[PDB]
Amino acid sequence: PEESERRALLLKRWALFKQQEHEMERDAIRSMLEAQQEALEELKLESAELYAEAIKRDTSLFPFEKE
Amino acid sequence: DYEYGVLNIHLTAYDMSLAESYAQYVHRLCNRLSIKVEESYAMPTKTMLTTHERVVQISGLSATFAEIFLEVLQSNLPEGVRLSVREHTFKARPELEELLAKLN
Amino acid sequence: ERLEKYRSFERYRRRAEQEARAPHWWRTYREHFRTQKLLERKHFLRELRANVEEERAARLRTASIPLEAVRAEWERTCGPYHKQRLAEYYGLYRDLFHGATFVPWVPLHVAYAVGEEDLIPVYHGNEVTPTEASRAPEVTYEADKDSLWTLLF
Amino acid sequence: DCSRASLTRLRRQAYARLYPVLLVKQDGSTIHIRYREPRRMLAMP
Amino acid sequence: VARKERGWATVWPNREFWHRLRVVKTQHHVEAFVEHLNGQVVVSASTREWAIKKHLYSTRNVVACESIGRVLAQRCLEAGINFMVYQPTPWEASSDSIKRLQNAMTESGVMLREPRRIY
Amino acid sequence: WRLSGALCLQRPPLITKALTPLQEEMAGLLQQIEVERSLYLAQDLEDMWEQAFLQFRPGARETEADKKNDRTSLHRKLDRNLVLLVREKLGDQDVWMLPQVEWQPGETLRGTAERILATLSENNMEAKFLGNAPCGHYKFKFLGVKVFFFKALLLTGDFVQAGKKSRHVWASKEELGDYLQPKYLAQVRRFLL
RNA sequence: GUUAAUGUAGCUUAAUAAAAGCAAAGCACUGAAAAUGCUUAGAUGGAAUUGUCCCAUAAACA
Repeated sequence: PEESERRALLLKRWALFKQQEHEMERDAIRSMLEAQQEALEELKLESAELYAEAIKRDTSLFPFEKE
Repeated sequence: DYEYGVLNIHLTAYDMSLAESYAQYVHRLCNRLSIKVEESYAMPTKTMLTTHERVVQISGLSATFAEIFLEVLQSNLPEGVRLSVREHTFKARPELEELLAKLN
Repeated sequence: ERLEKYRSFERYRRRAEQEARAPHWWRTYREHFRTQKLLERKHFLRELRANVEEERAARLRTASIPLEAVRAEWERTCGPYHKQRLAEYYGLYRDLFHGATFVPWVPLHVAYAVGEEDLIPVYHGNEVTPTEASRAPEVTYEADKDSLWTLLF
Repeated sequence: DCSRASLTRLRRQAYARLYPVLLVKQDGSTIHIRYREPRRMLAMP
Repeated sequence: VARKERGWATVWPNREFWHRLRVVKTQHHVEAFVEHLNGQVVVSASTREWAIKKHLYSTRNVVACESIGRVLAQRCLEAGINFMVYQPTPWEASSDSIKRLQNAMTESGVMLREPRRIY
Repeated sequence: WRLSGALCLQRPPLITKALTPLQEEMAGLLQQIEVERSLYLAQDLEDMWEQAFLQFRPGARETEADKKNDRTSLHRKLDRNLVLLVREKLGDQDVWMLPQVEWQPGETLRGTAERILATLSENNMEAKFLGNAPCGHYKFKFLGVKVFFFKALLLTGDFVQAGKKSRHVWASKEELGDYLQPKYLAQVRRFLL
């Protein structure tokens, strides 16, 4: 009824808020990815040869658990 | 240069509801990040009261991608959820029919 | 595998329809067979958006639109372009002027009087019986003064 | 932030009524949980 | 008495129509067209049009679908197009908005089903 | 050329921030539907227990409200991540710097990175390295110099010698710009969360 | 100031005859996902003409 209408109104605030959060988080990942890619580029200018070993994955890194 | 193995996650939490959401939630991140999730199996109840745990089969990963993703999981981790990351351990008619030709 | 998958019939359907229209090497079925105005418009949109009652009606799926006002607006703004098509569709241009096309501009109005104040509007493609059109209709097109014109049926 | 997935509605098709309670941990942290009985707080031993 | 294409048995939808109604829901807009077999659109009603927008709260809405149908009907009535063919998909047909749109067309008197040809 | 390595340590936030008021109202709504879909004096005893919870002090969500100035302490913040940040004095510079140590080409980035963890903190801290790929490289000249910025996560930390004579500061983002003005040191935020 | 960037909304060499399409969000739905239904958000900070100036901004030189 009218109470449901009010519940719908707060959903509009909440749904819009979540969408804003999603966009904010997506941009945060993009900056993080750009920085990580930018971090890759920076030492490549200094020495690309070093990366050839560095870019190789660490097999022993995992398992890694953190709460 | 090597490709990461498939590492499963056991989302152990007091309430399955919250555990499922985080599982579903992280899966959405996985799909966005282009991470394939083969299965969403879950463990039984931890009878002694009980708890709840949700398996999350994460497949495919890279060294640079690994560092960012796992750290993101820490932030995403909702209230009182215990994370875990571990390396992983009936064919239908079209699949069998294709298989016959390959070895025939 | 690199490319994603449609995962939806509609997305595939729309993509397929566009491709058919595009020309192809192989035979196909088709072969054989100003700024101030924009700012003003945005301001009105914000005012409409601000109105809570408009939102209330929309969320209650009770709102409606006045056809009368839209019809007048349609004639003034973009109606002639549609009017050109319905002339092209019926072949008016290809018949009267051997394929020459003239865009109509004046929103001309015609109606046949039937006994009393019951006017039959003569729009584009309308159906009017010969009985009703026994007598000449009323023509109004707001020529404005000092505006010479000529009319033809 | 943990708040991203902290608030989630129950999706179980059928369940009994659950009230919120805090499970106080031995390190001082607290977590909101849903319990059938109208308890108020839980303590980790 | 004119011919209608009767083939395309293995393809969807059938093309045995003198006119067709295509309703496309874009991300923010809903459009309606009436097109002949030869591919020339006759009557077009779109929410992008200025006149509809000023009186229309949100381009993509159930009311917008219902309202655009009413506008399309009057234009179709204007052109003398009384009989038309609509070919919805199962989910599209079940959609409440499309059902509401067809309700408006039925009220206006536009027939969503054409009569069979005369041989 | 001056070879210098450095490490951008990360400390996870233990306890999350409080939920926003709009989050609260949504929390109420999900409970309301829960009641709808629900099926079917101990209260006094539970009330006696809840006040026992209130009287008994629980671990604060942020352990900086009591401290308010313990930048040196490992538990400077709980709501957000922390970064080790130690004042350093160079031959031609005296600047607030990320932890630095001397690296050699023979030693891999992780090997120097491991040494950075305990060399400047001299504690039983637990931290983990994920990828050999570094996260930042910045060159400042007066003589050419370059500093390599790595990234690490603190599994756990038993920070002995809390009151060091050094100015080690655990900062999330507020003290990054405040203490590190130049882009070569103020751009650490790019690869920081 | 020299080099260099960056300037319709995540993307588009959509658009100057009418600021578009796609991506994206939430809700309903329960294996998960996807789909489907109901819904949500946004821009030309800017001029050229095809199918460079321009100021602003922000960098190495400075």
